[PDB]
Amino acid sequence: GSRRYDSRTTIFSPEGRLYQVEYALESISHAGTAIGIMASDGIVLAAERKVTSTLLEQDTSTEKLYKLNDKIAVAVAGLTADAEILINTARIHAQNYLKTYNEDIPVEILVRRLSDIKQGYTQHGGLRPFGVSFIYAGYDDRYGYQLYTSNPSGNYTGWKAISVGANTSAAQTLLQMDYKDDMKVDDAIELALKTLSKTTDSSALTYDRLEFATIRKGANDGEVYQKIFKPQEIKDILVKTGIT
Amino acid sequence: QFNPYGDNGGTILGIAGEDFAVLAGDTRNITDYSINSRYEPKVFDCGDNIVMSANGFAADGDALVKRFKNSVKWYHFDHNDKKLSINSAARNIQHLLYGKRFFPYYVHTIIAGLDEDGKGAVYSFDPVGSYEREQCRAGGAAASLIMPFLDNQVNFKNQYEPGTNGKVKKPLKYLSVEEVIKLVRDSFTSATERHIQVGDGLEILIVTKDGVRKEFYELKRD
Amino acid sequence: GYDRALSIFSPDGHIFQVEYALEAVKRGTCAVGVKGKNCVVLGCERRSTLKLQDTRITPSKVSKIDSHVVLSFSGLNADSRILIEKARVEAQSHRLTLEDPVTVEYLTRYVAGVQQRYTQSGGVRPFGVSTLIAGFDPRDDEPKLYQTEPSGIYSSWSAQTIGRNSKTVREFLEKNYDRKEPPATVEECVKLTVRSLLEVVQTGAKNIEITVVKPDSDIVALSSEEINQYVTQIEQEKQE
Amino acid sequence: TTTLAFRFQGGIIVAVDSRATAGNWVASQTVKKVIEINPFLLGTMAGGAADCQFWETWLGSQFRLHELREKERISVAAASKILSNLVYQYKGAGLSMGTMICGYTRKEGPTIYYVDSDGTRLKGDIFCVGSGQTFAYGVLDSNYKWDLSVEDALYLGKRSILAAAHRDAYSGGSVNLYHVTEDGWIYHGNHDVGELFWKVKEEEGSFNNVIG
Amino acid sequence: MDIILGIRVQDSVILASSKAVTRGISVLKDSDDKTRQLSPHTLMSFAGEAGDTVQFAEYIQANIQLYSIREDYELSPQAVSSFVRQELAKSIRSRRPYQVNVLIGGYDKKKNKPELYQIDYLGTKVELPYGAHGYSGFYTFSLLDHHYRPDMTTEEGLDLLKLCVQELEKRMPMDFKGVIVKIVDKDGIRQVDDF
Amino acid sequence: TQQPIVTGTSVISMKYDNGVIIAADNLGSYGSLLRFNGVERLIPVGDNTVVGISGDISDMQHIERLLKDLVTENAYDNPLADAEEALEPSYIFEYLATVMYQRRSKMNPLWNAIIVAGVQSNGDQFLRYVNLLGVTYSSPTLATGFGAHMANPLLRKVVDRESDIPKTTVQVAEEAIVNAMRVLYYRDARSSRNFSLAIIDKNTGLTFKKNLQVENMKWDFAKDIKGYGTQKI
Amino acid sequence: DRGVSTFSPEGRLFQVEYSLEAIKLGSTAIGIATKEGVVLGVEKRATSPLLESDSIEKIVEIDRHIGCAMSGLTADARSMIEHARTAAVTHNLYYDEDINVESLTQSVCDLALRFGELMSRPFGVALLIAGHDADDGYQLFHAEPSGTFYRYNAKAIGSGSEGAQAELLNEWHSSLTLKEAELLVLKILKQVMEEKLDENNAQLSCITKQDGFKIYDNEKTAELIKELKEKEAAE
Amino acid sequence: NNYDGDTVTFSPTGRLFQVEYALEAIKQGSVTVGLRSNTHAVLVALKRNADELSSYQKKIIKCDEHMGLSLAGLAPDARVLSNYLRQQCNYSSLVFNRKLAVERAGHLLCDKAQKNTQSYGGRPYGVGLLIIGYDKSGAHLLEFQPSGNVTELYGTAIGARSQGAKTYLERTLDTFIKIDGNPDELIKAGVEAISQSLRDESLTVDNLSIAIVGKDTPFTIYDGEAVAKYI
Ligand SMILES: *[C@@](C)(CO)[C@](*)(O)[C@H](CC(C)C)NC(=O)[C@H](Cc1ccccc1)NC(=O)[C@H](CC(C)C)NC(=O)[C@H](CCc1ccccc1)NC(=O)CN1CCOCC1
Repeated sequence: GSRRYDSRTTIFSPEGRLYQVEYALESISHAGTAIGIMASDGIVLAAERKVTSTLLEQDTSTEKLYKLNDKIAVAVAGLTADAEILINTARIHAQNYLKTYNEDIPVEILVRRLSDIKQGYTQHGGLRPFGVSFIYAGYDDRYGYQLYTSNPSGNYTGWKAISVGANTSAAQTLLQMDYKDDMKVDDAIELALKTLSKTTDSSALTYDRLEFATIRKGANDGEVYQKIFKPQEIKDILVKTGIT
Repeated sequence: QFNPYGDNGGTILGIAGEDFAVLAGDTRNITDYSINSRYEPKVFDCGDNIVMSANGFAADGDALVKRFKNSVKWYHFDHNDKKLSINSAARNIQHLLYGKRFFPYYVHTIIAGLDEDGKGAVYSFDPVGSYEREQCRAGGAAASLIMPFLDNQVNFKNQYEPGTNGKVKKPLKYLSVEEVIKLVRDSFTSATERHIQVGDGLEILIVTKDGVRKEFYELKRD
Repeated sequence: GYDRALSIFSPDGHIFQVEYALEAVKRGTCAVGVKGKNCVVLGCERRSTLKLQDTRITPSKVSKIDSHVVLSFSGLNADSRILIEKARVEAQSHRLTLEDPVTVEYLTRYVAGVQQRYTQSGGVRPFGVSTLIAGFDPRDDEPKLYQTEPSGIYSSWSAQTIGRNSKTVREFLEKNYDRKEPPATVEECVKLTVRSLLEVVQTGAKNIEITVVKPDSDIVALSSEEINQYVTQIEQEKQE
Repeated sequence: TTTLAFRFQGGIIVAVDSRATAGNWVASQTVKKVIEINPFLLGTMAGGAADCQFWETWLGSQFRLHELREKERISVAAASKILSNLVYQYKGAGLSMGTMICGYTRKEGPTIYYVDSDGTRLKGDIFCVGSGQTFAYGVLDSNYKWDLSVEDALYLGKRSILAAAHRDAYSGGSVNLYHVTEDGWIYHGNHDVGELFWKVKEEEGSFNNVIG
Repeated sequence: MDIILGIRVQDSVILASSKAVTRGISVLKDSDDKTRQLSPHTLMSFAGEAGDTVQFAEYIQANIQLYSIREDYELSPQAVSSFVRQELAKSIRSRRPYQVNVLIGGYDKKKNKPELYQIDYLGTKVELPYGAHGYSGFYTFSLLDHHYRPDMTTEEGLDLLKLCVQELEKRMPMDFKGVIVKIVDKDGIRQVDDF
Repeated sequence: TQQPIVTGTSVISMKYDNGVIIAADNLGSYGSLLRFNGVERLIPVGDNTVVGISGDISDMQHIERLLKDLVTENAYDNPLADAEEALEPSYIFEYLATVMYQRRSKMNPLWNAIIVAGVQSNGDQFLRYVNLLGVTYSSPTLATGFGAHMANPLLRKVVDRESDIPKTTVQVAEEAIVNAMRVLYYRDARSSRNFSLAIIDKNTGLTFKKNLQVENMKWDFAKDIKGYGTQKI
Repeated sequence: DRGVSTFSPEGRLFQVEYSLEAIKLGSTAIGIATKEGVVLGVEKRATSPLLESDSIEKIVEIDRHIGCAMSGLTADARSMIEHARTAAVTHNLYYDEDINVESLTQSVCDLALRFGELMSRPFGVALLIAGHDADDGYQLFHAEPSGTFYRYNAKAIGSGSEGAQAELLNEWHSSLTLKEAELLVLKILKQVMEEKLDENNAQLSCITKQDGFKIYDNEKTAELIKELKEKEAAE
Repeated sequence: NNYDGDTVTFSPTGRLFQVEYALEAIKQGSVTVGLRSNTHAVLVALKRNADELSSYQKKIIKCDEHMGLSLAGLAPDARVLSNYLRQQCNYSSLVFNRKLAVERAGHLLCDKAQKNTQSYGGRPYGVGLLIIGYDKSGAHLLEFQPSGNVTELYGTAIGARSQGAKTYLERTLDTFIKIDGNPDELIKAGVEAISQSLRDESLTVDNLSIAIVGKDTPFTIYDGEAVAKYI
């Protein structure tokens, strides 16, 4: 029958590894680098677009950074189509929680449920896993500003600063060098860009090959604002830090 | 609107002795004021020295007897031809009846036989499965006529020893098969006189260690 | 639905998928359980290749199933969440129907049953996880420590360890633990647990987690400084 | 029916009548309305005869399965809650059951639970259930003290059923007595009202409404 | 089931609930506690159809306790009330709805404020300074309109509550066998034994 | 839940020494309207059984199809389909009796009263009744509807008990049936003059008589009847 | 790969045959039947000395009149026992009587072959089912994952089975007392066990008409071990 | 070779190997014999044991008062098929008040075994059956094979060394067919037939298993001291 053609996506190797999860991670390692840095008064999300063409519409484009709700956003590394499936689920899960408890969903709860979905694809169903790694950047009134990451295995962990996708090894060393705990947002903006500028496979880092976003308490009195940077706003912040 | 139940009349009677047990029932079948049959048996040998009758709505009665007879058959297959004891049969019947708790079998069921000590046994059931072992039970249309007579003559109720100032009760004792059949025949002739749905014929099934015997007697046909 | 029988027998009578799940446990960070006279202590390793971590929000290795029972593990982290969730639900379900919290034996038996079901169900692979379940039964002062594994077998232990280099720390416990006289106090029990982990860990900084469970739902997690004091004390006695 | 059970110094007393009716037709005078679930648990039956008899028999099978699985006798609380959760699933379907789960365990001590077919579950010291519950309450309450002796408690339970058996048209036949201690339940006989009424009238001097 | 009351004051929430359980012409019990603790700083009283009440209350209790274990965190009274309302709002369009009315009294530790929510069996939620279910309201609301002040103490609230129970005992047809009173504040939940 | 629309009235039958006789009129009524006149309500199954049906005609036609299909199904992989393993009356009845009770138990009955008449392989006479409720019974004489009230009394004067069966010839038995059909025409408002009759004998086999009529009627005395009491003209 | 319910060229089911190999790796279990009762004994086999041996539950009660011992992948036996207990209690509910030992065994064995592409694989555990009923008296059954069961006068399963079975062939007779049977299980267990036999690493049990199914204490078994050593030295 | 992985695959020469491998399981099974006259039908079966301490595996199963079979191969598969026959015999009784014909019993088994040989996932039955019965057309004997093929015979035998008993019956055909109104002599002929398949072992009291059905004889099985007459 059909047994002949089954890849058996949810099995162990003799060494106790999940073949498909490992190979999905190998896929993600070729994707455009995405960095998250958490400061005391906000969070930065920076991501490098995959080899841009000059005739690509840049201003009305979204590849790396996505908004889950008013208080939480994600940076993507891997297959975009796979990520969008998971993003719509996460958006719905956030609205279910709000409808139930009349309170915005805590960041970890959203992350756990999204990570639990990925886990399911590795243990049962016989389907391939999602070839996606997320960086979650968000705020709630329990833990404040938070950075998380999840990968195809469905395992998630918390971070002060983290990178996913390409050149994470080199990127994580640079972040570990210059990062400190009493850091501000504006400093973290500079660190994010400087790190990409050195780890990039491109000749020079320009405005048209980047996506940028901040989550500050920079609004008026005790409330959080999400800023997804416009092209011209990235051009200005790139000049202001002296990269171009 | 369609009504799934009907009344087929008739009446049944079970008495237990020391080493025997009888299960009697008239042979008349009716609907409203018409006679359907003057001889339609409703007391059945079900095997393993168990006799059974399910009086009331005959369609439900037949269905139940049919299912219990089948239950006995499968009991032999599943448990190495083991004899189904009267107490086990009763509990099984409860589950048959209660299985249709929310669309009941409209019948009064009575079974008879010998217990595991060889002594005579009679069990009786309501329509939804509640049961009880007794020395004595009448069921069906003329149950209300026959039952108090049985209390008096089988269990010696309200009878005291003469001259003892109503202080000493008449002592309980088992009845002979001869004496029991006398009481059955008198019970049914009396019920025939005063109940319209009872008559035509009487069929008694007697159960001893030797097997299952039958006796038949004519009843008034009006 | 996906039906494939993934866990099956081999010519030599082995179920490889179950045995390969044990290898995933062997890869996982070490975990240890030691029970004293009036307490149980759960110790856990944390690998130090991860700096720039946020320890406030990072999932803790020891999980509360109820107010009186805890569960630690070794193996795949994502898998462990599913078992913990099922256990926490069953814990509340038991209180609801029986009007009494679960015994540690019962909770273990349930978790072990779930693990077993995944070894002979179609379309699923076994859990790459072994657990140490510890606590105290309701209105009881006798300490309880149980272990489970992917195959589904479970058993009680005076002291036990699982994960990477667990055979080294089991060797340590086998000569250092006396059945006739277990650790009389909390301090003695925690020290023996930290000692056993120091055979394997590396540094006693932010690598060791300790959680103490006492009778009547009395559970607390130790901080860095409190654990570091045990590390400092043991090393000074060692130089002799 | 009339059934009662009350808690006191020396454990639990449980008393029931034995009548069964179908309208005004007295169908039986010899019904066993107490189920012996196990050596430490009793259950009383009032309402629909089949409903009570079937489900309390089913109940004893569930409790047997508990002690096989858990290697320990089931608690009175857990026992009563299995029954109450069962009937709650059938709520609205028309079950008619008024039951009392009575027993002793180490952790609980002597315990009585009232459980009925509309899902009510209540722990308590005194309960009377059935069509003649009010008649039993009248006698029981007015004579109840915690410090009753085993002998006096047994009699009060017996006398309360007799009172209801007399006045309530849908109660009678005979009285079945039980005493529950730390060591388990003890049966204290079947008492026919036919002889018991006159014996009580003469010796006690009560029932002056009746022609002697 | 009949009488359940609730009063929010300056620093606490006070719930009072009748002790009688009646069925037919018999008071089966006169010491019944018509409440369940959902969390350390949240208490829910209930009244309605026999069976439905306890079954519903415990089902909510189990769910909130499950949440507490999972997140190692206590839900706010506002969050708990919204969860309860949704469960009742589902229920009303079911095959057999829960016929239960509830009061949720809790102390929000983040805001340092007491909160009282009244929810009926339809899933109708309102936050109130004082609340009641059933026929009780027809006496107690007008009484509290007159005597209630927002800045009252817990002791002043208990006297205000005694004034309600007295009125009910005078004018209600049924004997409800007194009330069990419980207080919810910054230090948790405790029962007044002598009322 | 049904209500019967097009309906058929009485079916009557009895036993005699060597076999059984059954009869039923050829009318399909639509309430008070005597709508259809060519309706055959006796349906033979093989050469040894006749099924007579009263009640709803749409449900009768459904039952016809079931019996027709039963004969087909029995012939499948059956070399002795016209011999030892042929359909018996008792088999045909029990099948119908099963269906009738299953349909009543689903609250969707076949609104009929049925009488299965025939002869078994060992020569024994077979006659048994079944209706919408699944109720079954057997008797030397059987009848449905008005037949139960008017025919049975007349037929029981010939065969009152079991011992009267050997003493009753086919000539005497048919005479009683034909007489009963006349009485039903006098007194049943939903009956017709035309009817069918079937005899199943253990020796001569199945004889099916169509297009019979009620005859030798007494109507002459009507001319003498005037008014309703005190009229003289 | 290949189908789960496939036949070999010799006419055997691959998966069933492979499961039998798993059972050979399991710890030893022995059963002996007498006119005075049936005895069941097992090797506990703790993997490490720190493991509390009393928590090793390889002898199990099904009903008051039926007991059970296991060998192989013991985790697989949980759902088999659960089924056996339900079957036993359910039959008591439907028929107000104890269920026959043979009928119980047959109900368990019906689960065995309910696998394929139902559960994903056969059971990797063999069971010894011992009990008593009024009809056929004291009985001992061996239930395999093939769906087959044989009644036995005596039977050993597990790693030391073939060696122990040969010993049971010589030692068993129809007039064995219960005490004689107890010692005989201990004797044969001590012969095939790796580590030295004592009350902590071996467990005894029996079923009698009078007292029903009982697992022996470690104190009671210890005395039977001491009684066994003395009797062998006495000649 | 490459065409025996499952039952859904044909070989290049048009063979179903999984069905053939199931047939092989029957050859390994213990011998059983079937024969009949015009009045009675008899089953004789050699039971097999694990060792001297074990019981002897029961080979004969009752299906109805007038029908039953003997097995050879996988015993659990015989339990499944016999159970199906019991239900079909029972359906015929409840619905049609009719004893199920032995020929229809064969047709039903054939069609049940066939479905297992044409679908992916399932497997063929691994057992052969000898069905005897007495119905409205007299005594009958059937042979069932898990390929689906059912055959009506005067006499036959299946299992290991069944060729010896099958040859004997082929010689004795004219003799035993006319054993009418004599049960014991028809059994004697069946016992002498199965004896032609014995090697090193002989028929003992707890080894032999006999069953009979006929005109005025319900289906009954004889074991233990009840077969000592025929040794
Ligand atoms: C006191 C004595 C009365 O309230 C107790 O409460 C007892 C409890 C004991 C028996 C455990 N209750 C009864 O006796 C109970 C009262 C009752 C009756 C019906 C419904 C609810 C409560 N009686 C019964 O259950 C009788 C017992 C029989 C007669 C031994 N059973 C019936 O009346 C049955 C079943 C009724 C039924 C319930 C639910 C669904 C369908 C049916 N019905 C009949 O027997 C019908 N009838 C009897 C008279 O003869 C014609 C047929």
